[PDB]
Order: sequence, then structure tokens, then C-alpha cells
Amino acid sequence: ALRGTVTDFSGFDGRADAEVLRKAMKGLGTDEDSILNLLTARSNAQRQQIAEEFKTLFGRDLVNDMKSELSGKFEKLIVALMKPSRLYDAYELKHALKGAGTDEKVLTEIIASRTPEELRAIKQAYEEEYGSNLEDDVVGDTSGYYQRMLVVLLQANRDPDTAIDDAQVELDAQALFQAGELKWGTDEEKFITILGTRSVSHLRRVFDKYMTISGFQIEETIDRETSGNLENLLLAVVKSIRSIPAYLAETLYYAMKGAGTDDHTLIRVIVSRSEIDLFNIRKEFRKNFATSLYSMIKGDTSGDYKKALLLLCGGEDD
Ligand SMILES: [Ca+2]
Ligand SMILES: [Ca+2]
Ligand SMILES: [Ca+2]
Ligand SMILES: [Ca+2]
Ligand SMILES: [Ca+2]
Repeated sequence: ALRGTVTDFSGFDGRADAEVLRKAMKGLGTDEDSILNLLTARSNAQRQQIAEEFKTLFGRDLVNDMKSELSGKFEKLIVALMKPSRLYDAYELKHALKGAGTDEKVLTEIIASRTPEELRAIKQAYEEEYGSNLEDDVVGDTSGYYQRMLVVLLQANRDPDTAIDDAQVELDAQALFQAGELKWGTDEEKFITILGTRSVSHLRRVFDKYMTISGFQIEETIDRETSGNLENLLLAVVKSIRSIPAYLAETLYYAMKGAGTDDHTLIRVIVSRSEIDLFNIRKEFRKNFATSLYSMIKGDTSGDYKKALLLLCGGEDD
């Protein structure tokens, strides 16, 4: 079902590749084309072996050399591509948090689209890497119901997917109805508990029944009822429950759609999902925005950046 765009190379020889990267960097200037062409053609696992061979062959650090050679968005793109899979999200998170300011958009985006299983792994990796607790870190950087919603999510405790209980679907839909529209003010607590812990197949049935019952889609009530970070967060959770590929295909679009471009987001989503479901994130992008992801990047990006990007994504028509 899920499908990425980048895969393992068939005739992979880590040693050969490491040499191609040395030549491409040795001497005056760089062959940014030889780098971008090689790296976006190997799975992330293979990129770790290549970086291994490079050290054992030349006693040099691949990532550090490139950090030295490449620049701007291309660097940032290659540097993110080199990051080990099990550590990238943890790396993006630790970076949204740190500093004086936080990037809630990253916290929301990562915490909402990632499955419980991935939330757990992301949690282990984060701790072993920066010697800190992810929760403790988020809690300390956020507040209000936004913080509570995140923490509920960080528990990666969401209920399991069993046969749907109708009476239970009705009870939950009616509960959300009374907690928002039929209430003077909002009972965010109920939204947080039901949205953050119920099983996926269940909540999907709850979204429909709630529409039937109120004439609204849960998304509109959320918008009518809430505001700020909690709003964006809850919209993010509802979207992912419906379809992560679609929710991510949507946040990518809004990164480019605007005049400029949010390269950070554009980079993060493509890289992070390249080997998970970037293929599906592609279909949902065409179906809902009429354009293929390809053509959209092709128009907003440039340089080797644009070249690497399009090769990771690929597929002109979607
Ligand atoms: Ca050089
Ligand atoms: Ca540089
Ligand atoms: Ca209300
Ligand atoms: Ca609003
Ligand atoms: Ca633009």
C-alpha cells in the first residue's frame, strides 16, 4: 500500500561510490552534479555504508567534507539526505524546540502525521542522541491545550483497530457535538481525549456520523470552535487520521503555493518520506491540486537543489 520513491541500489558497491565522491570533491571546486546524482540514487541505508567506506578509505568525514564543499539549499538538502532514517525526525524536532523560539509548525507536523510506532522510535532515538526526554522538552517549550494535545500524542497510546462499535461511534459523535457547537465555549478536553486516543478506523466513522448529526464536517467545527496552535494541531490530527499522504501532500503544497518557498518544509517532507510513502503523497497531490508534485517543485526550486529535489521526487505526471 505505502510506497516511497527512493529504493536500495541493485549493484551497490559502497567502496566504488565513496571514491566517486572523493574525486567529485578533490581539487578546486566541486562536481555538485556527481554528488547529487549519486546520493539521490541510493537508499538511506546505503548512504551510511558509503559514508563508512569513505572514512575507512580516506580517514575523512563525508558529511563534513560536503558541508565544506556545498552551500545553501543544496547543502541543506544533501545534509538532510545523509541523516540516518531513525534519527531525522528526532533531529528535526530537537531543532524546532531548541533556541529561544520554537517551530510549533514542525512539532505539529511531525507529531500529528507520525504513527504510534514511529512516535516511540522517534522518542528512543531522541533520548539516546541528545540525552534528553522529548516529552520533557516539548512540555517545557509549550503550554495550554496545545501542549496537552502533543503530550497525549507523544504517549503513542492510540487505541487499536478492532471491529467498529456503532453505539460507540454514535456516543463519540454526539459527545463532540455537545462539547463544541451545542456549548457556550468549548470543552477542549473532550476533543483532545477522543481525537488523541480513539482508534483510526473508529475515528473515521465518527467524522462521518458527526457530519450527519450536525451538518458540519469536524474540520469546520474545529475552525469555528478553536484558534491558534491548538486549531492547527487538531486540523493536522483530523487530516492525518483521514490520510497521512494527503495531509502531507497538502502541507507541501502550501510551502510552495506561496510566492516564495519554505525550503525547510519542502526539504523535510520529501527527505523524511522518500522511503515511506512519497509515492502516495504524490497521487494525492495531483488529485487535489491538479498539478503533479514534479512540475510544482520544478517551478519553485532551482540550481542543483532543484535537480536533486526532482530526482528524489521524480515522476512527471504526478
Ligand atoms: Ca574541492
Ligand atoms: Ca557551506
Ligand atoms: Ca462553542
Ligand atoms: Ca479559527
Ligand atoms: Ca511560490
